[PDB]
Amino acid sequence: NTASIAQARKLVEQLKMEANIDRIKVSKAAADLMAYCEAHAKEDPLLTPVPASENPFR
Amino acid sequence: GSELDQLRQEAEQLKNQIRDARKACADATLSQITNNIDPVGRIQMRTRRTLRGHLAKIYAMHWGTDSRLLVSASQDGKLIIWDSYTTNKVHAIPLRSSWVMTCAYAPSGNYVACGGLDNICSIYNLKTREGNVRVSRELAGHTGYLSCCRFLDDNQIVTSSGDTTCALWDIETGQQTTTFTGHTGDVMSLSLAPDTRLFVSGACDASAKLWDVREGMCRQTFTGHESDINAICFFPNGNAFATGSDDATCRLFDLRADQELMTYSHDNIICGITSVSFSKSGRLLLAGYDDFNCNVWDALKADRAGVLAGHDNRVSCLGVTDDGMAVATGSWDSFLKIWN
Amino acid sequence: DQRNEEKAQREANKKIEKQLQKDKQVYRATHRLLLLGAGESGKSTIVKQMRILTGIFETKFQVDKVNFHMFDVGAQRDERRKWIQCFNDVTAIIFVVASSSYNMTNRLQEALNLFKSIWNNRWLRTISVILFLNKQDLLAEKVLAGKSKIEDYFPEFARYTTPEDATPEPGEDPRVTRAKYFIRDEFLRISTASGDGRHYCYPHFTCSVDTENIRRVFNDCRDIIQRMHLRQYELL
Amino acid sequence: QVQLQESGGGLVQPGGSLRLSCAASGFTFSNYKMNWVRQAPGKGLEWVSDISQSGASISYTGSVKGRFTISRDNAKNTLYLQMNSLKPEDTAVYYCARCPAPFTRDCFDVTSTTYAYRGQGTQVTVSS
Amino acid sequence: FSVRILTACFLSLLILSTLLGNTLVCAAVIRFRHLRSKVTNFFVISLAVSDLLVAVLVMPWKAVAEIAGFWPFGSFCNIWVAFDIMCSTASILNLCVISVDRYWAISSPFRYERKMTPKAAFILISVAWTLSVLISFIPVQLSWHKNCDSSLSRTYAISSSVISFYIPVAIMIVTYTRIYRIAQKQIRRIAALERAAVHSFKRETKVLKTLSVIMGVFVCCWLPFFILNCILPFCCIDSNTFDVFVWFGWANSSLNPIIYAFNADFRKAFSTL
Ligand SMILES: Cc1cccc([C@@H]2CN(C)CCc3c2cc(O)c(O)c3Cl)c1
Repeated sequence: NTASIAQARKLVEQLKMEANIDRIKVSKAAADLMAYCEAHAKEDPLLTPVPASENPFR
Repeated sequence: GSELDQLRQEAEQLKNQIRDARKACADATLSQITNNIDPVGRIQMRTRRTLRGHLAKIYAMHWGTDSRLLVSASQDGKLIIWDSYTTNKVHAIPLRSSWVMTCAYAPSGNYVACGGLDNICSIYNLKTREGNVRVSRELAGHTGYLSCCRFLDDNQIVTSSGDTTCALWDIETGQQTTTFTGHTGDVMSLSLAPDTRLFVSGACDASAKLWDVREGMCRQTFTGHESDINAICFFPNGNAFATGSDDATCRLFDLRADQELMTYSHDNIICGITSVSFSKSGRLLLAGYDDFNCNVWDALKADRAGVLAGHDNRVSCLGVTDDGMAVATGSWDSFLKIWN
Repeated sequence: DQRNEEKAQREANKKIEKQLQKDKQVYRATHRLLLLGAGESGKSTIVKQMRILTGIFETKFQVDKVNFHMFDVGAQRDERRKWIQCFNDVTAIIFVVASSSYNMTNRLQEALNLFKSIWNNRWLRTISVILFLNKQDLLAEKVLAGKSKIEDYFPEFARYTTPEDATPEPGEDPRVTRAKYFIRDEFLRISTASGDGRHYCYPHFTCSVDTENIRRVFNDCRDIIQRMHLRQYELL
Repeated sequence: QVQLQESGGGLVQPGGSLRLSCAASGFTFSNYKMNWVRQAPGKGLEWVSDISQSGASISYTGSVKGRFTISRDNAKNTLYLQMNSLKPEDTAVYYCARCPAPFTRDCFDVTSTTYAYRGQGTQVTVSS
Repeated sequence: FSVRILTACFLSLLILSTLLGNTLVCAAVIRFRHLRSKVTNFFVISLAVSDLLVAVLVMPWKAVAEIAGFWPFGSFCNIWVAFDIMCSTASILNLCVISVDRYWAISSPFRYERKMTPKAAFILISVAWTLSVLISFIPVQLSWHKNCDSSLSRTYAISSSVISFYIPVAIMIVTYTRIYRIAQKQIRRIAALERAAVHSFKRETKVLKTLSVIMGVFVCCWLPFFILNCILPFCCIDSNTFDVFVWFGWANSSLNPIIYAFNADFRKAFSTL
């Protein structure tokens, strides 16, 4: 049964490759996401409706 | 004797190590950080325009890069390119087979893709030197049914197929270049990151894999859901993304922490999600449920911001323009609805 | 300056709208059918006969001025939960199943499970099913010689007798009819278990003969549309 | 992260009693429709049994009707199968499967060796 | 005078329910296009608009006339007479064609779906409308019927009642018995298989009562007036019984929308208001 053992070897090598990586704290990632959302906060017409003066759809 | 059992036990030991590593970098949470900020408030949206050109149910409804035109395909055998500003059908194209399940509008406004149960992907043309549209290039290298397609540049496009194998094509010649495998179930959708260097793919094996286009290997793999992954979308920043599954649960994942962030599940809904995408700023998250509604949530406060009624039948596709000026929805009632 | 941009767009819209209406007329004028089965039950042989003429293998035919496009999926994967939702608007599903392959590996139970999963579907709940009973001559050959016994694979078969409203063909032993009607009313029971008041089922005994069969599916689509029209008006 | 395990198995003479316990982890056990499916060496997969969302509906195949009994339990999130008077033809490998979608009765896990909710399995074989 | 003051109340409540329901149904069919995308709905929406026409323009005049006993502002009541019938027979005609299309939708659905086009529905509606109009306006407008609570000449009223009532009710009876026979056949066919699979009359009476309620009201509330339309020319009961009979004949058309508009999806369309 070469197929099963080959699939198992490929899976364990993929897991070994996935295990060799670093991470970061979740609070820093959340803070960066909030910083990005605030930096792009005033450019979201869907967030706050814009007047019909410049709206092309309305 | 039987070293495959030893391989399996060391694989599960590596899995336990990965779980411990993910638990190590999770001292804090997200719901405690999003506090002290103002909520989005009860936003009320009104449907702006409706399109009546289709016979059967719409399935893909891919938007356009110029933020004015759009494309749509249904199970009737027609591909319709619409103008949203004047409510006019720009183009109508008859297809080879009736069944279609995805489109891919090129970022140059020159090409458009299709695909369905025919295991082939057609690429048409829009800069008509003779006026009429014609099939410009066919791609047939997969056995399973096509699920989604997203153009990368003017001469290559990555597709996902039902045979647990996705590929990158080279339509300039007619042969594929890179092949991504690893999923056990058929891959359901994919989403290209704004970096144009890597993309996320979601399948039915309750997983989501981050592939590199130029390398061909799998960088990260997330398994947080418990059912099929129907839709997957990427955050506009490039460090997170969202996924909508078939168990009334949508989840926000990130790439740096290699673990889920927060789930937008609710008690009163039991139906499934079919399409989900982000907004211009990512503060709002729109998801198309299966109970004939569309729920927009606050991506930070984990609370419902608005509910969109309308289509009597199930909504199958949802899209947001690049500039974030309006939203478009497509359901199984032959109706395309553009909201503002 | 928007004079030229408006008139060309308007005339293009009008032309393509007239064309799509003319083609929608034809689309409404025809019908669609989806053929499937448990596998190895003779799909090639029946498509040689039923159609009388690459995942989606399609065959278009016409009888009495109404057209039918039969779609086959004999070039797809094994999992059938994601792609099967595309066939929501199809009016009929021809479920061809073998009735003598119960021993060679409980294929009857597989077909029954497939029928039960299709019948209780969220989106396929409004789609009637046409049912064929293939290889009846093989049933007769296997019960007469003594190749196998249904009682081993179905304990309740011992407490079942042939109904009186049956149509036994002359010159046929009662055991063939007993087994065939047992399969038939097992299918009918697993169909009528749930019920909706929206769709139904129709059994048939064919594919044992190589004669004409297009009349059966024609009459089935006809009275299915008749029943759905009766249900629409609440007069049913 | 979905995960399934099962306890049971042995080489017992024909005419005994065997108990298998399938345990699940990574999802709400009180919402789905568990089922057991087996396959024999040299044959394909054969649907064996299923348990509904609550336990009111019970369905067995023809070959096992009135002999082998099943029962779920949401407290331990485990489902128990009981082989009583094991026939010499039950020398097969068993798997405890789960339907892909909740609240729906459409369940087919007999697919050929590719599934995301089928456990490791257990090789039950009678003695001589 | 307790009887006098409540007759106005009763008739005004009747016409109020009539008009409110008719405006509700036409607003429901004009608000959304998802229901109007089916050719079969054109006949019923034309029926509703014609019933609105008979409700708004002719009935209140007779109502205010009888409550006082006179005809205030009497200079065009004869001209009004055509109005009072121009819709009426039209409504009846609508009913009949309704039945007939259902026949085409049951006997041979294939030929019906292949031949009947949205243009044919408009053609039939136009034919019914012009057959009502030409038989209503042209005769009475010139000289052909000679305090305007007048009589009907023998030369026109009998044949007008024959054409407007007898032939449509006869063809409706024929089509209804035919569809009842075919429904009994289908019920026997499905019940045989049901009884064979489980190993009846409770289902076979529903179709009977359903064809009885849709047709029985029409005859039950349109036959006395139309049959008295023959005795009075050559009579001889009273001048009031004819009035109550035409009142019942108008109440029939007032109430028929509750029967001919209550399908399930359109009931939801009513519910979303
Ligand atoms: C002036 C006058 C005199 C007697 C009766 C009537 C009624 C009018 N209302 C009731 C409509 C019904 C109708 C009538 C007369 C007809 O000849 C006719 O064919 C119809 Cl349908 C009108």
